[PDB]
Amino acid sequence: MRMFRITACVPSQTRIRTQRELQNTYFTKLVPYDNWFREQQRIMKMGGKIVKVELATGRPGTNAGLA
Amino acid sequence: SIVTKSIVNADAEARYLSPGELDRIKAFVTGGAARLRIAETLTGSRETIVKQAGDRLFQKRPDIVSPGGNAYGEEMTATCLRDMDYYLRLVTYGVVSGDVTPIEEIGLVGVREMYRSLGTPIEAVAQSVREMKEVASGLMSSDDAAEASAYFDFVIGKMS
Amino acid sequence: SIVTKSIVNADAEARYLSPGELDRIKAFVTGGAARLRIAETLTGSRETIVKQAGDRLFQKRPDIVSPGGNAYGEEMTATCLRDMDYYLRLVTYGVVSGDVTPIEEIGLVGVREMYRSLGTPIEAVAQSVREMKEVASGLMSSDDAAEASAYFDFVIGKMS
Amino acid sequence: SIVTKSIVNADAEARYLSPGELDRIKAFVTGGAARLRIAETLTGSRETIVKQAGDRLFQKRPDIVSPGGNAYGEEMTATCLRDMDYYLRLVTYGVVSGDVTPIEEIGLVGVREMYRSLGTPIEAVAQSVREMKEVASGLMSSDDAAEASAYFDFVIGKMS
Amino acid sequence: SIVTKSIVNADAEARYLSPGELDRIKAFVTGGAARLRIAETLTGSRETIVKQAGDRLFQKRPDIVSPGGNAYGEEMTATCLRDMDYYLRLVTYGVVSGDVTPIEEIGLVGVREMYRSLGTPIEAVAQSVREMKEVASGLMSSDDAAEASAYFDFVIGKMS
Amino acid sequence: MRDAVTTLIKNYDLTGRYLDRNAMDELKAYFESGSARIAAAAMINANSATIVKRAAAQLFEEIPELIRPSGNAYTTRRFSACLRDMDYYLRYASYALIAADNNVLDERVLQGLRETYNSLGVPIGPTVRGIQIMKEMIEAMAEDSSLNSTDFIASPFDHMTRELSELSV
Amino acid sequence: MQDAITAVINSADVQGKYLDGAAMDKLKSYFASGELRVRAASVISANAATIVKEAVAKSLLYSDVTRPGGNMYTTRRYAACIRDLDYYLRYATYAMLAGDASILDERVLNGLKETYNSLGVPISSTVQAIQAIKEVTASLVGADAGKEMGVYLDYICSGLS
Amino acid sequence: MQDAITAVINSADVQGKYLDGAAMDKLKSYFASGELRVRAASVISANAATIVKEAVAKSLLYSDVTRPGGNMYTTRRYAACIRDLDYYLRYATYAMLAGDASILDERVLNGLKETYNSLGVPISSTVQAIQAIKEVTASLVGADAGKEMGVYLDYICSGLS
Amino acid sequence: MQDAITAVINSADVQGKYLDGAAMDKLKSYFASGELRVRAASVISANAATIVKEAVAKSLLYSDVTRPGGNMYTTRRYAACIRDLDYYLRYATYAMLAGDASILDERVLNGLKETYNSLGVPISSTVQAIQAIKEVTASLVGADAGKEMGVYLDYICSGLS
Amino acid sequence: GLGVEAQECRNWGMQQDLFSYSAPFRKVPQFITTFAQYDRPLPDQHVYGSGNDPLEIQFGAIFPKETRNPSKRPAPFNKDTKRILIHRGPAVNNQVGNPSAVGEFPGSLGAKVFRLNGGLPGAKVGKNTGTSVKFGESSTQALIRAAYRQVFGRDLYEGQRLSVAEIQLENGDISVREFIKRLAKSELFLKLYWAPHYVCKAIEYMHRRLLGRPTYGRQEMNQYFDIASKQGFYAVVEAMIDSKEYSDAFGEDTVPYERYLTPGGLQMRSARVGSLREDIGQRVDKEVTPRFVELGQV
Ligand SMILES: *[C@H](C)[C@H]1/C(=C/c2[nH]c(/C=C3N=C(/C=C4\NC(=O)C(CC)=C4C)C(C)=C\3CCC(=O)O)c(CCC(=O)O)c2C)NC(=O)[C@@H]1C
Ligand SMILES: *[C@H](C)[C@H]1/C(=C/c2[nH]c(/C=C3N=C(/C=C4\NC(=O)C(CC)=C4C)C(C)=C\3CCC(=O)O)c(CCC(=O)O)c2C)NC(=O)[C@@H]1C
Ligand SMILES: *[C@H](C)[C@H]1/C(=C/c2[nH]c(/C=C3N=C(/C=C4\NC(=O)C(CC)=C4C)C(C)=C\3CCC(=O)O)c(CCC(=O)O)c2C)NC(=O)[C@@H]1C
Ligand SMILES: *[C@H](C)[C@H]1/C(=C/c2[nH]c(/C=C3N=C(/C=C4\NC(=O)C(CC)=C4C)C(C)=C\3CCC(=O)O)c(CCC(=O)O)c2C)NC(=O)[C@@H]1C
Ligand SMILES: *[C@H](C)[C@H]1/C(=C/c2[nH]c(/C=C3N=C(/C=C4\NC(=O)C(CC)=C4C)C(C)=C\3CCC(=O)O)c(CCC(=O)O)c2C)NC(=O)[C@@H]1C
Ligand SMILES: *[C@H](C)[C@H]1/C(=C/c2[nH]c(/C=C3N=C(/C=C4\NC(=O)C(CC)=C4C)C(C)=C\3CCC(=O)O)c(CCC(=O)O)c2C)NC(=O)[C@@H]1C
Ligand SMILES: *[C@H](C)[C@H]1/C(=C/c2[nH]c(/C=C3N=C(/C=C4\NC(=O)C(CC)=C4C)C(C)=C\3CCC(=O)O)c(CCC(=O)O)c2C)NC(=O)[C@@H]1C
Ligand SMILES: *[C@H](C)[C@H]1/C(=C/c2[nH]c(/C=C3N=C(/C=C4\NC(=O)C(CC)=C4C)C(C)=C\3CCC(=O)O)c(CCC(=O)O)c2C)NC(=O)[C@@H]1C
Repeated sequence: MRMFRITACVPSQTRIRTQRELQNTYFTKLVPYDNWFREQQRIMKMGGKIVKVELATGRPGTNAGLA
Repeated sequence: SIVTKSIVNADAEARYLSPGELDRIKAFVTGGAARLRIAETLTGSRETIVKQAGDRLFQKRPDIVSPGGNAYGEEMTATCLRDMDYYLRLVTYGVVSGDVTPIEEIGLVGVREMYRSLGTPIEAVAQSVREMKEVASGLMSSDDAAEASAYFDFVIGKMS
Repeated sequence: SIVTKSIVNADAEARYLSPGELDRIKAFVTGGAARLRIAETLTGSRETIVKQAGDRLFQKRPDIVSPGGNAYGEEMTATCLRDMDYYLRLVTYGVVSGDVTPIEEIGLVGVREMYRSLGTPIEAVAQSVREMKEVASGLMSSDDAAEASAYFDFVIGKMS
Repeated sequence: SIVTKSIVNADAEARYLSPGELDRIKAFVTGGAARLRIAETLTGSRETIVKQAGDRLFQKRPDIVSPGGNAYGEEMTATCLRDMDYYLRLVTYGVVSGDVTPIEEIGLVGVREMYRSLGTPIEAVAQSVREMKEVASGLMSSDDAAEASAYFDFVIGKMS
Repeated sequence: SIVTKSIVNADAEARYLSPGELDRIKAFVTGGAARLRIAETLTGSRETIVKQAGDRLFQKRPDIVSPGGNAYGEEMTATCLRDMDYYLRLVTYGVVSGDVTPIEEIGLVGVREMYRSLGTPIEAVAQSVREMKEVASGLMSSDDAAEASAYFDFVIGKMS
Repeated sequence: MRDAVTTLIKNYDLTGRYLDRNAMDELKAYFESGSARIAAAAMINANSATIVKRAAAQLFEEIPELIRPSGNAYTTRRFSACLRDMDYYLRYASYALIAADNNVLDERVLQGLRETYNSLGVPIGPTVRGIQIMKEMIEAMAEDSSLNSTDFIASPFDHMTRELSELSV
Repeated sequence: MQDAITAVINSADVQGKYLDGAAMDKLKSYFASGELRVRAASVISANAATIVKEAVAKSLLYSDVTRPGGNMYTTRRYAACIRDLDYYLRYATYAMLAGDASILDERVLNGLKETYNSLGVPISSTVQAIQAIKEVTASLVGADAGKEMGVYLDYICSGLS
Repeated sequence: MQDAITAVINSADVQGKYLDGAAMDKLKSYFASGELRVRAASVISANAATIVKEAVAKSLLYSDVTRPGGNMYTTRRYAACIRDLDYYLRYATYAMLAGDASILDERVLNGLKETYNSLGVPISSTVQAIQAIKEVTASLVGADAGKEMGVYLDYICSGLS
Repeated sequence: MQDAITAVINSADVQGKYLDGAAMDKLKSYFASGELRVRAASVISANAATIVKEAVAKSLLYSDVTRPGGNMYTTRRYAACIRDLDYYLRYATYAMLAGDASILDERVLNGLKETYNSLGVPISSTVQAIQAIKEVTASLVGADAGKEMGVYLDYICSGLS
Repeated sequence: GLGVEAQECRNWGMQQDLFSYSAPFRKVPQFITTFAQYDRPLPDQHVYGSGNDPLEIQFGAIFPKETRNPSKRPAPFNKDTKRILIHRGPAVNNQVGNPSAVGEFPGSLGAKVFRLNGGLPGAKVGKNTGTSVKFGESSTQALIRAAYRQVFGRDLYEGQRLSVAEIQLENGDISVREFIKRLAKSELFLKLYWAPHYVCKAIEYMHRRLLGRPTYGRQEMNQYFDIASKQGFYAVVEAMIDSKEYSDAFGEDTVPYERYLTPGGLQMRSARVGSLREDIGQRVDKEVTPRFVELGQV
């Protein structure tokens, strides 16, 4: 199915983590199409900045055959 | 701010604002004038409160201003009164916003390890905030002192 | 009620009630006489608001009472007016409690599933409650009908 | 008491009680329940108020309890806490009576001469009463704290 | 202990213990004689460290044992020395186990909440444990002091 | 089965305390209310049959589907069972009015009532409607009669209504 | 949870009718008590920690409970006992504000006996701790609101029974 | 219930074959330990109340449980706890004489955990009481018979837990 | 969980004492046995699967358990039983290294009997498999370390039976 | 029975279950348990019944069966009835009273926490070919095995592992959250834990595996049950992973771990003969050498 390749940077705002936090601070990952809205809203209410998003798999305007 | 908190809760439940929260916005908007009155009283009496509370802190803990302490010297006492002024400015921001969120976001997270790295006694800064509370309550209106004392002892509980 | 909503929010935050929340509860228990006056006004005019609003709904959407409609017939019209009276009673409960939680725990959770099981047009029930709001604002004063219209508009927003 | 002052003011000019004195006595009677609540919470928390205020006094003024001081030693420290308990009891008497004349008649006439004979710093006794004011004002509502702090500040003014 | 840590990690990864963990466990087993020597020294001289470190603590911080302090009085001083004896016993437990796990589980989790509820200054308790560290380090051999100092300044870091 | 004095004794016994001034004040309040409680219970004994008949009549005219087909007051067997249940509610309400405690209602009425009514299909809404109808008519009759204190009468019926009732909100 | 207003609304809704005059009377009685409840809640919320401090000093300190071999000995267990007394004080404040013990039934007494029996928490010692909370709160707030708080604190004790 | 003899008979019967030599060694061990079991059961039946007395004195007396608010406050509940310990000791002697823990799982344990949960009985404290029973019994009777009793007492504790 | 060192420390902590002579003697005994425990654990971690293979060959294979109608019939159920024996041997090695059965009671025996009775797993056959593990382990490791492993394997047998 | 005489309204269901012929197969004493639970408040029990509580073991959703050895204990739990849960770590880190401590790691008191703390292999092209002992891959493979264990509490088999999801997480194409999402959405989980079980039983067990936490009560169970009715098991998995409590307790790099327990499960773990502390429910007498022994000592 169609997948989104995203790149984001989230800050810590409530506490100072004492462990290594690069992997969850600045990261790139593949999120599915049907889960990208909720994943995006989770990041966007968390307070991060999504610096990049692209459609990694599939093509735009896919009426049928998106699965 | 309670406006920010209500918007955060509404977006967390993914809905518009409930009428009880709208009435909370009504009450906050109504009380904002009195809260702003507290704000200009505090920023009109900011110099006297900071100076006399710092003097009372110096008489309470003479080892702070003594040689060998953190606040020995004119530049060190300047940094100490700058910290007092910054904390009182945060209390003015808090009585403006009606919430402890600006204090917690600007000057109250990681202050323990910050003053640990600076070598400053966090008990001494908490005592300084307590004396600023006492001077502000003496110099300032009493129900308004009960309003500002929530932010004051929130700072006390967070630092100590 | 507003007390239960404040207690639920403070319990979710694991804290006592805010002074602003306590001031809202004080304002609520002082305005208790006014809101129970709205309650006795609505119980006095229970059978007239539903009457005029059902007349306005039936002249606005005649497909409701047309053949083949969901509320076609005498007994289905009576059931529609009974649901209207149910929502008026829930608005009375909401303006008594000061919160939309007694409204939403009885008549707004699962209402879409219930009315799609019954085939009933949800937007037409929303228009019916709109007409109830206009009739109540007709035979009520200004600010108190705005107060009841807050809960009515919550019903409109959560239903439509 | 307020009743005593009103009767005395009527009797000095040899008339019955004026409508102003009747209104004052009516206000005294209506505020009697709140004054009784303030006196009740003071006499319920009488031990912790004296304990915390004595601790704050001895932290802020170590000279009175250091050797060479007036209250150095466990017996003199217990006597100082006994004096603080005496003045808290007089504050409760003044709160019940609605004015300051029991505190004046019992423990505020000749207090300067008594403490001068005792060798006790009267400004440090005033600091002790001020710490009692702060601790007691932290234990009540805002209006109750202001009402009790009125009698406390009367004791402050008579000592300093 | 390091044995319990290795078994916990192997259990968490659902595997037998790694041979690296095997030489660390047998190294702890062979080197435990020095640990038992340190524990024997501290157990034999346990009242000496407590008494000298309590005296040095009370000289460095006179406010906690002056009137108004948390530890003022003979019974409160005995309770403070009992707390120091408790922490020295926990230091012996950590030396015996080779790990900070018994110290953290018995007397470091919730210590801030406990001492905040008791009113005791946690920085002064940290100063007390630091004085115990200096007295024990001067009382034993250099390598033994370096071995016990890891547990001691773990307690210092958890309190501060 | 526990009345007010017994539950006060149990509450103090749990803490291992003697009877303080608050306990003696509660016992004094119970003992001064007891004459009015006895008069109210004698009134309950007086008009019991007529009040259960007219309360059932008011219930079945408010909700007429019970005495119709598919209702649960249809036959005379169902009718007599409903009258027996309502008489049971009035009898235990009289017991709770004498005891000044709803523990008798909990122990002997409410702890299986939802289970029995769901087992036999008996409605739980018209049941508490009839209980509240009994409460209103008894309170009106006590207001009509020479009863000085009538505030305690609503407490067992409202306890039955709340415990047997379903959590709408 | 249910307060007095929600209990009246629930009763009238299960009745199926609108609010009659008895509902008006109960609502006005709750609004009469509401200012005293709010004042008591504000005083308790201000003095939340000191009530727990005085209750622990009055009932649990310098005993076999806090001595070695006791269940309040280890400091994580001590801080847990402090947090439990904060739970009881905060939920009793909630019950006093609501005028009802429904929140105590749903959130406090729900499995608390099985929880404490699994943990080994001393039942009669925590009952005496809640009793000390009741005495300190009655001394700190007054006779009337202290009695009102003590009703729900005794409800918590009888649930622990 | 099943003793060791009925246990090995049913174990042979479920697979349907006759007694082998390895099954005969089970009877040899049981008839070796039978007179030790007889004398141990005689000693415990002689001193049945004494074990429970010293166990309650060792573990349960002067604890929280006898204090007001505890599970053993009233004399009726104390007598019920003594009755439960008499049950545990008598059924442990039954299981020790049988040489198989079938009577415990059949008549003591299969239904006791949820009964104690419904009553609010502290399972950890009664497990400690059974441990005190085991210690006093092992002191009274000996090492081998003491650990033989302790196997079934730990069986009762494991069924309760 | 806890080892022998943590058990001694917990006993001294609950008892409110420092490390006396008997506690140091127990620690010295554990430090004496630690080398043998490490060597036996390394031998078991080497020959982990061989113990289970020889145990199922000695006790379980070519029987009605393996045949249809038996609980270890399918390949899924066979892999389940092999994994269960792997877990039992690994946790017995954990208990042998620690010197205590606390990890056995915390992570294995909690609800294990109820689980096997719900699934229909043969308790006697599983016990015989653990005995087969015990003799194969004692043959492959040594005498004293084999006895030390057999103590905890018999603890698993007592907890499961 | 019912029609012979008037039936007392306090032993109704107990009498109904006793008059059936299946009464000698319920070995649980129903009457005394219900009479005691009448006086006492609501027990430590799932809101939908005693049978809806799994055993708190490492693997296997072991539920009580209503027919086999009947032990049903119904209790009238209402909607907003939170079950009191016991935190594995520090007691002050319980989220009921300390909701900001959801992300605090339970050091030395709770379960071991597995994270992507080390860098994934091949994250950068700084190691331009070669580099044979690129060291962090065994830690990542143990993290894969720990995620496997958390989703399915036991180690899997050869053909059952989701090697494509393993490779995507090892390369960094997905995170730990999406890896746990795909492991729970795999048809192996559907075959093992969703299909053979009652629907709310599977919801409760899946909540305990995916959050390390039993459900608080009827609100969360109603939410997941409505999602299971409307959209299905994949969407209940999606909602459980995308819940705010999941994101608060676990990051994008943290494998879930067992955070809270039922009191019955904690009693099963730490109420046996071993692993029971000496001061749990026992009077611990301070043992001392006798005073005459002390006087006779030199
Ligand atoms: C201090 C020298 C200067 C500086 C600091 C500064 N840091 C941050 C926040 C972050 N820092 C990091 C870096 C790391 N995370 C890791 O895990 C590692 C390796 C172990 C490193 C090096 C990250 C990721 C952040 C983001 C927050 C987080 O902790 O995840 C900030 C920003 C804080 C904010 O968002 O307000 C700042 C400002 N800036 C200066 O001026 C100092 C000279
Ligand atoms: C001494 C360095 C400081 C100090 C001490 C002080 N402590 C208390 C009271 C208590 N402290 C504890 C703490 C512990 N219990 C444990 O089991 C452990 C770890 C093994 C610790 C650390 C407890 C339980 C108490 C209560 C006493 C009791 O048994 O009930 C006091 C008394 C406070 C009071 O008002 O009673 C004091 C004075 N005070 C200082 O100033 C030093 C910094
Ligand atoms: C008078 C000549 C006639 C009459 C009138 C009447 N009936 C009622 C009310 C009831 N009638 C019944 C009867 C039945 N129940 C059954 O199961 C059967 C079939 C065998 C019958 C016939 C019952 C139970 C009632 C009470 C319930 C109700 O209100 O319907 C009234 C009303 C009394 C009142 O309002 O108080 C009247 C006036 N009944 C006759 O049998 C005559 C034909
Ligand atoms: C009348 C208000 C409503 C009504 C009643 C109704 N009840 C039954 C049957 C039973 N009711 C009970 C209840 C009790 N048993 C007790 O011991 C007590 C307290 C002392 C109570 C409240 C029981 C056990 C039964 C079953 C057998 C019996 O009657 O004792 C029926 C009969 C249903 C049937 O088909 O058999 C009816 C009709 N029904 C209504 O609609 C009114 C709301
Ligand atoms: C203090 C008066 C006594 C006491 C207390 C004690 N409590 C615990 C730990 C827990 N307490 C609870 C209880 C609740 N959880 C809730 O959500 C609510 C309602 C809001 C309550 C009442 C729980 C669940 C725990 C477990 C830890 C956790 O929070 O998850 C302990 C610790 C037990 C331990 O072994 O660490 C103690 C000691 N003990 C006493 O002796 C005092 C008499
Ligand atoms: C004094 C009149 C006689 C007597 C007393 C004595 N009693 C004990 C010990 C206990 N007694 C009880 C009994 C009760 N607990 C309750 O809660 C109630 C009802 C309210 C009763 C009657 C209990 C439980 C104990 C054990 C102590 C505990 O709390 O755990 C002793 C001590 C026996 C011992 O060996 O410890 C004594 C001596 N003895 C006499 O000679 C007087 C006639
Ligand atoms: C023959 C193609 C190969 C072979 C066979 C071989 N098998 C065994 C032993 C066993 N095989 C099984 C397998 C199953 N049992 C089932 O129920 C099912 C699914 C229906 C399967 C696949 C089992 C359980 C055994 C154990 C013995 C028993 O059944 O009781 C052996 C013996 C191993 C030994 O050393 O004893 C052998 C030799 N070996 C080959 O080389 C051929 C490739
Ligand atoms: C092997 C000696 C005998 C046997 C085994 C057998 N086991 C299973 C399946 C399961 N075993 C468990 C047990 C545990 N859960 C735990 O948490 C622990 C300790 C960490 C243990 C030991 C469970 C839960 C299962 C269920 C499936 C799962 O693995 O999650 C089976 C399969 C039964 C089935 O229906 O699938 C079998 C056959 N049975 C024998 O006959 C051997 C003698």
